[PDB]
Amino acid sequence: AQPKLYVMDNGRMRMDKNWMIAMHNPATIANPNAPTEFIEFPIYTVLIDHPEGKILFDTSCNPDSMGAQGRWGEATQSMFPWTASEECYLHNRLEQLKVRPEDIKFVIASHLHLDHAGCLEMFTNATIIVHEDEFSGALQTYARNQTEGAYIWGDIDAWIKNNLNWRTIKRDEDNIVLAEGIKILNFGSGHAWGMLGLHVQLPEKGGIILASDAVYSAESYGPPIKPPGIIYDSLGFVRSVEKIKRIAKETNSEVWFGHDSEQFKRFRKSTEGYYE
Amino acid sequence: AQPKLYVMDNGRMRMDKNWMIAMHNPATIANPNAPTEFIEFPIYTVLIDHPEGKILFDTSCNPDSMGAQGRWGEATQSMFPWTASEECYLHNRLEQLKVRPEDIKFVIASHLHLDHAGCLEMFTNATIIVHEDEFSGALQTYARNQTEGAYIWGDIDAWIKNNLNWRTIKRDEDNIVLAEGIKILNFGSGHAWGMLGLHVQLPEKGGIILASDAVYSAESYGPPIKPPGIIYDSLGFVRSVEKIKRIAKETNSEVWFGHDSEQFKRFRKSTEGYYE
Amino acid sequence: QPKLYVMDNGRMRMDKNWMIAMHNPATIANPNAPTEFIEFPIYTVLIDHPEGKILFDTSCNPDSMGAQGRWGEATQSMFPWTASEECYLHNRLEQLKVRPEDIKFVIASHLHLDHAGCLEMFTNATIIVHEDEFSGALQTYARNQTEGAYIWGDIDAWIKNNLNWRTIKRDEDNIVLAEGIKILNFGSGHAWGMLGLHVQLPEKGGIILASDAVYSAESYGPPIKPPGIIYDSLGFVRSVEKIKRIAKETNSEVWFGHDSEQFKRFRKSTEGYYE
Ligand SMILES: [Co+2]
Ligand SMILES: [Co+2]
Ligand SMILES: [Co+2]
Ligand SMILES: [Co+2]
Ligand SMILES: [Co+2]
Ligand SMILES: [Co+2]
Repeated sequence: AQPKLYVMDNGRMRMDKNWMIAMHNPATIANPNAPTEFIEFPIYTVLIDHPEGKILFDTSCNPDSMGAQGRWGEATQSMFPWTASEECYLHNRLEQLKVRPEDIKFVIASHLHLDHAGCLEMFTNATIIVHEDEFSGALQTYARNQTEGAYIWGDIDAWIKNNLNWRTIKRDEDNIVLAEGIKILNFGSGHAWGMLGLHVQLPEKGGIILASDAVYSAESYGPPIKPPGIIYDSLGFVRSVEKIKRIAKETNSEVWFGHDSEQFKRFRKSTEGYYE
Repeated sequence: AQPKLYVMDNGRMRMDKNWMIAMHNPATIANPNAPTEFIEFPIYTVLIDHPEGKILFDTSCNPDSMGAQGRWGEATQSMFPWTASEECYLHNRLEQLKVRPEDIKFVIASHLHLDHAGCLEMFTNATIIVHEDEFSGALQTYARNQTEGAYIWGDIDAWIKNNLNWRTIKRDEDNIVLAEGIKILNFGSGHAWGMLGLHVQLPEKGGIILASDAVYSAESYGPPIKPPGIIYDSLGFVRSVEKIKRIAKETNSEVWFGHDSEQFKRFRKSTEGYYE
Repeated sequence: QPKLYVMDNGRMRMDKNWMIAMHNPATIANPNAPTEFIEFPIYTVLIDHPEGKILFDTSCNPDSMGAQGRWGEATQSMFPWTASEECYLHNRLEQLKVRPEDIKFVIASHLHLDHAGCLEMFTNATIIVHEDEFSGALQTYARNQTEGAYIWGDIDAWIKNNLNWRTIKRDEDNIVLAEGIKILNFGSGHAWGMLGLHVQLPEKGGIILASDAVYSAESYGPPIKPPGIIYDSLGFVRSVEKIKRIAKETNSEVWFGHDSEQFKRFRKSTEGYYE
């Protein structure tokens, strides 16, 4: 048995382009009221069907995110609307691959934002792997009863109700081997409090770095590096992009970005196949 | 549950181009000794993982075909050499999809030539679907202990020893529905004594006709139609190509040829995915 | 100016080794050395200050003990809390004619069962806690841990009651809350993040509320004697040294977390207050 890697399409989000690429079109004396753009980008997840056990990188958005009775706050829904047909929901993408959520051994939470941790609550047999400081930060938003923003109260509530098995990656812990050719990369603070990536070595495809929101897009990645409009730790963000570039070169790996529309079009998706 | 169709690469064969396209390069006064060429073409099989049960179309060549102790006769090996790495063997292609031979419900033997019926002996639980006249003709070769040619004595011997569950399609029987969107096409005599094809209707991809050796290649298909060298029933061969064209037009189906190098290159193979 | 009250919130018992590590080691003459089950006070301190009332610690929740109690049964068997109704914090404050709604700041020295038990009462105050203590306690909650020093049911109630939190940052110290009231950040030691309070009273002078940064006079020494089970042993020692330094530089008295003999000497809220 050999691994197969799947890219699952979990719909699309839109938002002010400045969130993705800070100051992408600044006002000038000639164009003082420069309008921004409302860009569309993909939300996706990666399943590695590995002989040692199934590994899921990220979990997309909860199906109960949007709408008047949705878990996401109304301002959040207005600034980051998520559009997804039933087929796009992670539970349906998995069902079409005949993969039971009960058979997922590990889930890597790159971070705990609304569009990456939305379906953690499905995976009650998995070890949920997360950066310790990201876990702390998200839990504080919950304890403070925050109803708006990128950390979703109702999602966190469900994680606790469902008694998930958590494994926290310590801030000083890196290059954590989970299975043959599967290694967690600890990027630390930058985009959020604590970012994790994944390096996957496939027999045929070779090396892949799942960067998630440590690098939103090829435009972010550069050079030159272009940071996002809201950033927790700007210096850490730059260091993390530099680290990813270094690992990519040393290991001859492709870097898969968090939300790059053009790159995502190129992926073979789970409705067509997989990477071996 | 939805069907997934897989194209499995079972290696390459070479042979005189005149076998594929009769009289492709006739001698002339200026070129009286016109040399032929030794072309290479693919051997492949198709698995339809259908919710009603797995269906296999053709079975490629037996792994014990070639070599001094192989089942194929010496002269046959010299004229139709098959080259295949271990990974190309059908049992290995199926195992990499986690499909056991015992899981196959139907095998369609398009005909009983060495490169389509080579692995029937693996499928001891399946119903083996074959044209009655093709079955009769192959069995007579066996009874005559024929050691050379396209019908392999050792393969046939193994089918009998393994007591396969044959269903013969009668010469006047056509359009045999096996499962939702899976229909057997009876082309009758032409390339061989009795040729079967399959029409597959997939939700997304639409209609596919699996022609096997009723149409070797796009060059065979034309227009103009170009018949193969060595042909059992030349009138039936033409009738069958015209039947395939008619069905393809009426159902808006793509025709997948038996041995077309360029078409085969375009297929998504089982190492990369499937058609839905 | 301000009045300071010491409120008696009952008594707890536990293995002495929890308080003083290796207090009575086995020897060849005494290979099966027995320990003892010591008793100590749980208490809280109210400072009635003109700029707003400040409460240091909150004792145990009235619903802690019993078959239906919030504390886990192993926890109740190892750290049993005994308290009459009049010992409950809500009753101690009622006797002082202080409304819980009138507490401006509550200082959570840390989030252990016997200090954070009644945070949920104070839905109008700012609850002040070390950021790393808050994080740690919240992780135990998210993991649904029902035994130990961090009480799942208490935490559940802080969240359900929508308390107003102010986290003291890891590198933040000497935080003036009011004239003569300063938060002392001791950091990691006994727990993930310990806070103390320096109180300057007009007549009594300086008081340092150490809570569990220093359990007792025997802990404080010299020589310093650390507790059994300790988060950060180096930090624990550094914090005791810090307290000794501040006490000497400010001429302040150090009030320990759980010292039976010291607690007996305090003027209790039922008799009067400090000025
Ligand atoms: Co993000
Ligand atoms: Co994102
Ligand atoms: Co043939
Ligand atoms: Co053939
Ligand atoms: Co304590
Ligand atoms: Co204590």
